Amino acid sequence: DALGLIETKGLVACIEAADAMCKAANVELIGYENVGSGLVTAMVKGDVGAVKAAVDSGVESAQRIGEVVTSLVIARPHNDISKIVA
Amino acid sequence: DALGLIETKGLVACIEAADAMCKAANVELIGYENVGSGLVTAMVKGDVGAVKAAVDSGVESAQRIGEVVTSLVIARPHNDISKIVA
Amino acid sequence: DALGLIETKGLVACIEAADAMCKAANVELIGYENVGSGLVTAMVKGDVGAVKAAVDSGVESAQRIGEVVTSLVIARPHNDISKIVA
Amino acid sequence: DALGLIETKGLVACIEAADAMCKAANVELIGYENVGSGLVTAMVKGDVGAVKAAVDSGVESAQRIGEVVTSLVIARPHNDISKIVA
Amino acid sequence: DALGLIETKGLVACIEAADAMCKAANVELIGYENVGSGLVTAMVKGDVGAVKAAVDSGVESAQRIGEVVTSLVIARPHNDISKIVA
Amino acid sequence: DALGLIETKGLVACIEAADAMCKAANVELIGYENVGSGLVTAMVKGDVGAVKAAVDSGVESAQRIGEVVTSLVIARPHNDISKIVA
Repeated sequence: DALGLIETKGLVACIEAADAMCKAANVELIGYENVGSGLVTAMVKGDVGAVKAAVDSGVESAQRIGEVVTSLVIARPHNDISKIVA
Repeated sequence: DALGLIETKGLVACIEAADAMCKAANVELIGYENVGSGLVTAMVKGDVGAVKAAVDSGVESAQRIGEVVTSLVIARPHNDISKIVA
Repeated sequence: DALGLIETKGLVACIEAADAMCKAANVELIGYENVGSGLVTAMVKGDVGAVKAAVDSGVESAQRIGEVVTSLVIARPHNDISKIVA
Repeated sequence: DALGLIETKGLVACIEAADAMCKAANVELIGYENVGSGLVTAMVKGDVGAVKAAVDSGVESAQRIGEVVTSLVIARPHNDISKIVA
Repeated sequence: DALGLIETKGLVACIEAADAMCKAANVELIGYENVGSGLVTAMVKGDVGAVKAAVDSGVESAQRIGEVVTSLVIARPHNDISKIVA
Repeated sequence: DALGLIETKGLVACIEAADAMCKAANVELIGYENVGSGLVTAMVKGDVGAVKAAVDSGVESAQRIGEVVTSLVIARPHNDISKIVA
């Protein structure tokens, strides 16, 4: 299924992204990951409409308190991707 | 129960955030976490009034000596969140 | 076989690079790797034409949403290299 | 017992902080910790007067050769804190 | 035997350094190592003429695509060094 | 015995520091350590005159090719220190 990602400067603004994502639509939180430099990513999985909706709300609410760096929906990640994230 | 987060540049200013949080109201300290770039987060759990009060005081005193980057209260984190933090 | 690499600032823009690479031609995703400072690299392996094509498309689409820092095709990495990456 | 912390840019200036702290008064060195971005913290434990004295001297001498970012004395850390550091 | 080192911003430009080093003369690739901040180092071992030649070529080609930060040849590293790198 | 430290931006300039230290006087290389942000430290142990001499030469030669951030000789580190480094 689809993949929603919000990447932030700082963990707290990511936790908010994550929280607001899971509340806003039927997505399961996969995890987070940071790549140094303050960059932290929250990743969720769901149907594409559900994921699209989480990321919209995730970004709205994380931006409210912090910096959203990038957000993305991949409606059907190559299988190779889906292996690597989960 | 609710979740209080204070993210700082540097560990020392975080340790102060944490200390002042636990003193200021009935919250238990979950842990800290850094995501590189000097960004360190202190996280506590309690009732929402108790958590709201810790963060107010946590931020007051960490700022006294260092840089508070983000603070947040989530009164009821999606269950998925509560799994990830603890 | 050949080696395609796209290095980005931030994980999300890398995940897109990776996704678009594997879709665009017959390459298998080896992995990713970050070296701090927000720098994350996606690496794939395939025939040189297939790899060249992934990287072209990987870069097109990662840039769409984020910053592509370096991209490279090594058509035949020294064997020592191929040992290190995989 | 009390807690003394000196956070520096760079390890060497921290090692000096630490050395000068333990020489200057009756404190035991707990450890150090870095949170990326060059930020390294030296932490000691002792009575509040002993700890206050180490940090004064720790800071004097680390600054001599490097950058002291934060210093702090917590005379009685919440028990939760004392669990986290040690 | 001697030691050749090329340090880069970013992994990809390092992988090129490495590849071009091993192709250009009779050296075996020891490994790479990053120290955060985007800084990644490729290290090879060989006779001093062979190593000198790799680094010349390693630097030429890594610079072609990325940033070479430092390069070095140590014709006979103190034994202590040779222990630490390998 | 005494402690000599040279901290550099980048590993390569550190390796040179280290090499030139061990050549220049009777010191044993303890190790290196990085604290992110490109900051890498080389640490040696010897008599104070031997250590003083290494660091002088270590710094001369590392600076030749890179950036020496801090250098230090501690002629007799508090015992607590000597425990932590080794």
